[PDB]
Amino acid sequence: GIQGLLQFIKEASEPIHVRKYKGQVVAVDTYCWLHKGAIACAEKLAKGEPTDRYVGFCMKFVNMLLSHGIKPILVFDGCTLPSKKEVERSARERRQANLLKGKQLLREGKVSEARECFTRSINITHAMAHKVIKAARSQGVDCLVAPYEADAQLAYLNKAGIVQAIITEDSDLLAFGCKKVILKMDQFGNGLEIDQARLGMCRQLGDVFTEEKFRYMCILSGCDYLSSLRGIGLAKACKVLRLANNPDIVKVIKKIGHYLKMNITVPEDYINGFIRANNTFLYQLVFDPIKRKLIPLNAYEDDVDPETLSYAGQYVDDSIALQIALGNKDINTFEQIDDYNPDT
DNA sequence: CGCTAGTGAC
DNA sequence: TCTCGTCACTAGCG
Ligand SMILES: [Ca+2]
Ligand SMILES: [Mn+2]
Ligand SMILES: [Mn+2]
Ligand SMILES: [Mn+2]
Ligand SMILES: [Mn+2]
Repeated sequence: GIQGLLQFIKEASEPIHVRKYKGQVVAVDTYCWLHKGAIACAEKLAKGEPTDRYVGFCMKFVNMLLSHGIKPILVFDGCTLPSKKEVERSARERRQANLLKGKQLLREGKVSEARECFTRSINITHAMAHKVIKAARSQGVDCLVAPYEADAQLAYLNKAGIVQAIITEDSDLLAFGCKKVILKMDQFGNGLEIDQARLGMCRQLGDVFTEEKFRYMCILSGCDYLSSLRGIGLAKACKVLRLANNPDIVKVIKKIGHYLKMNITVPEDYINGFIRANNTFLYQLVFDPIKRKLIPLNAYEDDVDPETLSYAGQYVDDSIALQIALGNKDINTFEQIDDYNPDT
């Protein structure tokens, strides 16, 4: 998520209701509803007890969307990006640490305070996601597991004209160049739509309303793919790009301290990190549901060597990616767990 | 004065 | 998804 991007571009925000997209197709970032659902039953989950509160929690929103004549497409995360591997394992070890410190020191030492480190160690496994997938398919709702980060898949679905809007709580979707994003949506169906075309309504934004410059801004302000520089946020980065006239972004990144009148020394690794972050936002591997193949988010431009974009995802055979997308193949063990076929 | 980053609570 | 988010504070930079 981008730090307070929603508040920054408020002028481009529009309070709507889901009824706006009646008789239309909308993709859904199911991970948000999954995470929000894994709270009211977090205890029973971490104890090792079969609970399905999060399932009904997601199906609440699903049936809510169905009640307004909308066709939802639930999208899930798949293989972890090669760049976010170490972060994943780190957060994993942190959750293991909380789980370890919340089993003996809080169950015998401070019994009255056990659900402290017992609720801060939650992980959305593929098993839970699949448990949601079954219940969703049982209602005739289409499901699609992304080959990697669901963000890029949703972005594709929106940019390909397959879906009209993207329902999420993650601010990263805006940086991917989505045309329609519905945030902060409650159980009743009231959310905030951000149309890309209306990005020009933001006076504070300046001439940073183009997809490329907006992307550069989101990356420079800090994101999952790259951490922000010290004393750098949305305003200062936006100012950097707004006061920039150079076609080449690299030189601007080098002169960032010169544009902001700040004593900032640019790290050599930060440049490459920026290049990789941008190439990840641009050419992250997604799954085409129509042509049934594994393609990047956008078409490769002239200034990019596709054989160097390993961090943005690695290619697999179309049949394998097809079995991943359907949810039939386990992400970890790479074996078939289901025999679901969309043509039968 | 504004921005950034870090703290405190639901 | 660096509580998950929200906002007031606020310290501290420039
Ligand atoms: Ca300019
Ligand atoms: Mn993120
Ligand atoms: Mn894979
Ligand atoms: Mn995501
Ligand atoms: Mn994201």
